[PDB]
Amino acid sequence: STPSIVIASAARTAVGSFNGAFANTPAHELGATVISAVLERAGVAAGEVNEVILGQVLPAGEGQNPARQAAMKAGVPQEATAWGMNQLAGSGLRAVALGMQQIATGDASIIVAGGMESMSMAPHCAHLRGGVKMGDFKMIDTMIKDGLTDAFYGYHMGTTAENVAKQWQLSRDEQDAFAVASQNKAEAAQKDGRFKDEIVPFIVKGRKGDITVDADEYIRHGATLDSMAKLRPAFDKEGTVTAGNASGLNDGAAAALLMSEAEASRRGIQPLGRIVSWATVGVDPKVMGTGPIPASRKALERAGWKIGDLDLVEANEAFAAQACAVNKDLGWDPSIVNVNGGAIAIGHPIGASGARILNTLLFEMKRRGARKGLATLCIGGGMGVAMCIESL
Amino acid sequence: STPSIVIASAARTAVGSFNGAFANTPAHELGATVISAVLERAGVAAGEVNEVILGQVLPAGEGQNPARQAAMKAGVPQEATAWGMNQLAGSGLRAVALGMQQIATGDASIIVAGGMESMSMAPHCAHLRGGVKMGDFKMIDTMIKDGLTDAFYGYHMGTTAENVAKQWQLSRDEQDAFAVASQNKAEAAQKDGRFKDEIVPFIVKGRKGDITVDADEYIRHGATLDSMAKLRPAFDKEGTVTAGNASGLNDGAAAALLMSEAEASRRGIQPLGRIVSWATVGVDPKVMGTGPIPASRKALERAGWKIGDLDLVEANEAFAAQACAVNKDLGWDPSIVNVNGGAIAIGHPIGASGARILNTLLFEMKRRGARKGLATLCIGGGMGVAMCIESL
Amino acid sequence: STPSIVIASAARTAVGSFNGAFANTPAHELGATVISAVLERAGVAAGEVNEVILGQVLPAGEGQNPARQAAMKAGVPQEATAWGMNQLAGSGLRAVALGMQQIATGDASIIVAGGMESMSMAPHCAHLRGGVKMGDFKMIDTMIKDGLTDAFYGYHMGTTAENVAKQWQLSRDEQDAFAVASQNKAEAAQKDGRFKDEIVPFIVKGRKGDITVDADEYIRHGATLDSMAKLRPAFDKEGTVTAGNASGLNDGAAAALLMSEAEASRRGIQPLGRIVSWATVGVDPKVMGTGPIPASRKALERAGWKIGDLDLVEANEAFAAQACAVNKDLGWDPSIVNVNGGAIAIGHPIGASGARILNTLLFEMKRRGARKGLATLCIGGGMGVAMCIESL
Amino acid sequence: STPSIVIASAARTAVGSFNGAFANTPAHELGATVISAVLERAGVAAGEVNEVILGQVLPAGEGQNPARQAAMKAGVPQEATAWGMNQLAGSGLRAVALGMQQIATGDASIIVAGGMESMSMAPHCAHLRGGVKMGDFKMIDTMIKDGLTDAFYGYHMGTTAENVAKQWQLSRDEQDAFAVASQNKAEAAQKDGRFKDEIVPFIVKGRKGDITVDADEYIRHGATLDSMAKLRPAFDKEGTVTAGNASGLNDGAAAALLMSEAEASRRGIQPLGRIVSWATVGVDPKVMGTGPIPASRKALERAGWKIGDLDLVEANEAFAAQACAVNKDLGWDPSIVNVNGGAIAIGHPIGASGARILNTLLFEMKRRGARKGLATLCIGGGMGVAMCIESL
Repeated sequence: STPSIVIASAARTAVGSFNGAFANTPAHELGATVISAVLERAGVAAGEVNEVILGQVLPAGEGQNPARQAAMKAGVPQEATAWGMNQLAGSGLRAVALGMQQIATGDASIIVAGGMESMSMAPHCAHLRGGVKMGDFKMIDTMIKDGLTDAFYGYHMGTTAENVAKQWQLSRDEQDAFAVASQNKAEAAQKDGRFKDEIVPFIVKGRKGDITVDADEYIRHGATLDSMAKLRPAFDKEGTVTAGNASGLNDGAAAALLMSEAEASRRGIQPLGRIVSWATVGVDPKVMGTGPIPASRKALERAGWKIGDLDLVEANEAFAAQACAVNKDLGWDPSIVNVNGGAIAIGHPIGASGARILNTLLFEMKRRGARKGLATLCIGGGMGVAMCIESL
Repeated sequence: STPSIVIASAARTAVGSFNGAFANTPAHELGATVISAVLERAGVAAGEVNEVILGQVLPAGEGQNPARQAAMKAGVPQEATAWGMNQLAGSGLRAVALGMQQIATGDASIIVAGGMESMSMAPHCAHLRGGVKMGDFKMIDTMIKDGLTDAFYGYHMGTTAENVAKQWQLSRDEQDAFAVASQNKAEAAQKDGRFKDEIVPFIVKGRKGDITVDADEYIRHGATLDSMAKLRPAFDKEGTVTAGNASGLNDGAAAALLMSEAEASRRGIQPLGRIVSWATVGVDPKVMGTGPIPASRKALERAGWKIGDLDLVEANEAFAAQACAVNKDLGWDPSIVNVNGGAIAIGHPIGASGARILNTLLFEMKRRGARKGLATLCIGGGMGVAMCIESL
Repeated sequence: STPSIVIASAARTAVGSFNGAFANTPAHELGATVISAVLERAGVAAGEVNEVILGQVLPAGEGQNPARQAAMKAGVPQEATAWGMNQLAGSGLRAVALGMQQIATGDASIIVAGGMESMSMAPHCAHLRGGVKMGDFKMIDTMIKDGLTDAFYGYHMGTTAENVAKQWQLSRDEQDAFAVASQNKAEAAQKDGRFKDEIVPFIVKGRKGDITVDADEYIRHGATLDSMAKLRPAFDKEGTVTAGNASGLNDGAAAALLMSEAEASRRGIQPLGRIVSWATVGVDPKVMGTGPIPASRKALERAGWKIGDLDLVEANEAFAAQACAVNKDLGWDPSIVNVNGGAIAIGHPIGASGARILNTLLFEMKRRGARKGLATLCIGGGMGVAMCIESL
Repeated sequence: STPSIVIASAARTAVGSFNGAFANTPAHELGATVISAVLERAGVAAGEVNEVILGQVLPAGEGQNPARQAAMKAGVPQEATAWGMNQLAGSGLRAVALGMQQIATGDASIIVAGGMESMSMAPHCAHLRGGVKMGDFKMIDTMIKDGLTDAFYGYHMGTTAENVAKQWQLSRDEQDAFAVASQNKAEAAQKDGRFKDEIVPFIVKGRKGDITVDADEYIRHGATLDSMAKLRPAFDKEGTVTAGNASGLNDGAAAALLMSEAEASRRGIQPLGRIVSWATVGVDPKVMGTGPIPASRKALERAGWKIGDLDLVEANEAFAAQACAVNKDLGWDPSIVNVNGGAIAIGHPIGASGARILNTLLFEMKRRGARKGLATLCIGGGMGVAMCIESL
């Protein structure tokens, strides 16, 4: 009689480009559309929700507890609760596991969990309370400081990617091929309509017109190898990691509605999947992109699955270098990984990404009739997170 | 059979005044000292820790995931994990409940949970990406915007307190009396040595000398009713809420180390208590200070306890108005509530407070041999969280 | 033996739109281009310049005495001197008068004088030395604060324009019909090449391509009365002044090479004119747009001239309201006023505008063979300035 | 015959220390007390003033034309005119020459001229119209950027003083000797009452106290060669210039009232002095402190004087190295130079400094009965200004 929790429904916004479609859209407005969507898609009313849990790395200047803001905007009643959390890129996936645990421990029946992020709306800051008697001082980009810079070594996440490139002897040609493939896979899936089911359209309100956004705008159409080859290294001058083989700076939100297996049955819901297991593990910050290796092995151990039992995998592509290292070590068939493309093409709204790649996994598992899936991401500061999903 | 999680050990720093002892100390440095302390106090080595979970409302400018920063500084190995979370004032207590759930679901054996906050070090900010083509703009105090302003009604938490004062007909004289009592209780507890056990001293590293902080600096000695009566209302010009009958802006951290009851017995630890129940519930943001009412009632229901069964209560004092409302409604003997004073005297380091009052409750239950306790806080945006503890 | 000073040569950059052509070009660079221009137009070498005087209203963040930076870039030797001044919109024509005085008093042989302005490059500022212990503070737009806001009445210069409109009972249709006439006059002069002689090209240095600017970008092509009548009142919500019948925010520079009449004759220079008189006078800041009325009448009195003796006038069109009032009062033939259009069309780079209109007058006076001319402008704070010029 | 222009009256505020006495006083409020005081000391009515001309280097944020703001607050009517100018530390003296020229050309009868400066009220700024798309940026100290950094070689003025000390072979013992002796002369003069006449008290409007300032606060009492010699270099790590032998950051205003000699005779005003000549010359920027050398020679040649003729001199001490070198090259008796101390002691309110020293020169010339005086300053960017005075 071990607790069994299902994902009844899921949805994500399109991922916007940096200072692009969602340039002036607070993360909680994206989150509120995603909440509304999961509820509609499951046939569950906002009144029934007990808690909303949203990963978010960059909430500065957005006001008190943006998760509660997103819940309230979506009509979740004042009697429910809401909170935010931060395990960097792991957050939007880890929030799902956190939601599962509220149900498993008997503290809630119905949870909406995911993540949301507006990198565009992240402010610049400075600690000014003591005062600057005289001289210049720095206004810090909170996106770079709080999101992308390692706190122990003082360098960008891209440098950890270089470290991984060096350790696994990953050529600039291998990384570029990977990146072009991600773009081409993503472009094909977009064109074929494979992101329609997962995406809920977002209405960006405007004085001189509302704009509906329902397409992933960061995916480059007709990306060429030559384009990638011409780029300068972004983080080391004799490096291999570029703006082209790294993911970008992006905005979006994504979520899942969770409840027990027996609850879904009473309601007659056909869930998108059952949460079979999850794990999170640390690694050295210097090679943080390696996190998915110990996390995915641990999740699989917990599920009682072999790597070869998986039918589909979403492994987040923060950088080609790390995505390549993860596939090499794990040895899973690359043909079942990121089948509709990855973050290099789609983008990386940090605190939402974990939920974004769960959406992609779940709606692809449904479409192809895949029985077993895994979602995993690397995490700045040296962690990984993984979740195993089975179809009902 | 139902998991049973204990609190093996706890510690807090002293609570620093705004721009006082800890004016330039990042929250994660406070956190690291508390993690070190819980480990030392339980006889558990840092290598044994699976995860650190730290509430924190105001991390802007602090760099990537200050929870991980705190853990690493404390010697928790890279293979462990760490994350932060934000349910505002509820955070440092909610983190404990969340850590108890990691154990209950079999994902972890040993958790360090609590919170940390440096309101002093919170920066000013502005979104500057799209530019400011023309016209003035605000550099926003993130402490006020993200910590203390209601996101729905646009006013400060102190206005919610006013809303509560009016609905419950709480006079200025009653609120001031409650405030002077909190000061006087805290001063007496301090002088008698009652905060020694819970406090771990913090070494503020300087250049012209190191300074050890082990006393709660915000407590006013010899606080007079006359000094309370002379202050002007701080949020409504015909109001009743003042700087004197509200808590303050403060820095500190606090934590507990958690493990199963069976694991404590194996190690021969005498735990500070067993987590018997917890709960979180929403209320209207306009009267957010009333959150402890439904949360405490729900926590008690889940424990199987009557209000009368409690021997000791820590009910956080964000404002005299709400504290007095909570006490009236619940009807618990005020002589068992906040016996060593509350936050009006001690301070309100937002994301650490829930774990700070847990520390106070635990060490006082131990001191006086009390069997059943309850800790509870109000939460901006209209929530409450409560936890029930029993002696072992 | 009265001194007699001539404008040997003159030149201006073209006028840039707010954040357009010259969006990132420092004032002194524009200034340097115009200094080189007047030197080379006169056939005078920069080593022969004694002193450069540049009006400039918004110099903040451009570093030490930008008049010295424009001089020194332009190849004026270190042994010369250089300074800036601020009589607001008066500055650029006042600087010409001040140079005339250096020559009349025996202190200099040869002056370059004019003004420069980059309203684009004006920063935002805040006083921050005390430092801000808590609370939002304002980042002040120095363009609006130091350029456009009355320091006595607190409101914009366009509010002083409403005051003049109401006094003189200037309707919305009379203001719009003057606005459209100014745009049409200017697109005609532009199309006919009448701005070629006065405009010196400016090269905007770039990474992906140098850009040559030699045409006024703020002039609207095909300006209709209907487009003008669609606009909303910009300053008073049931007012008459709009974005269409006021000038805008602009960048540019303008100067003149000044020397004694006898010096020009030595050097074979055929001067654009002789400065016959000038005057500056004050009025009420509330109706500063009336400024040109006493200053133009004082200048004419000093020249021993009657208003009917003028063949050409340049009267700056800060607002259609004040420009209509000045014309109405003085009663000069509107067919000789701003014949190539005015500032509503050309733009209003404040501290340069007085040298800008001086350029347009001198060159058209050469073109049609006019003998007698007058330039005048209003001045925030309640002043006017005027100059009379005669052809040689 | 030649126009003879006299200084009817002069007044100055005491000099304030950075963030001290006048820490939150706008410059124009200081300017207005000196304008009102020049009128009172002369017995001339404010209505009879044609124009106010004020030097000011650092007006960012202060509002439209602070010279006008000064003039209107002083009770000069709206009919008159006002403007500011910037030759950096030459401005306060240059504004006097400019007022002199207004009268010599016949465009005005009565002028108030000087300089004003609030270095304390000078803001931080950044250009943010285009926005900052990503990355950290600098908020610039306008006091440093616009007041004290060379636009050409990018270093502090205290490095151009280091350059004069390597060229003139000036030791660190020679510069300490000049700075002790300056404080001694200044402190002895202050307690002597020799500054009383020239100073006009300023009322700093508080809220819990009006405070009257009539003493130069920056002057240190009992200044020895030891605390001079115990400071480390300020601009070069192996350098000679220190906080002790540089002047400082300061606030203040100063002005003189100008009219013709014949007009002073009509008004029964016994003038402080007649202006006989002035001059401004440029020098290599790298060694700007040499300005006062060519500028005083020229002023002296225009007057038809020999250097031996001077019975008193004010040579501004911006630095000890620049001042010792001007005393070296010109060869005038050091006993008559800065006899009541100088700016190392007194302070250096940039745009007001030239008017400041003109005040001390004039009031001391009257006391001691000296006929021929000279005032001069070095200017950033490489200039000197100087004016020759003769008491009648």
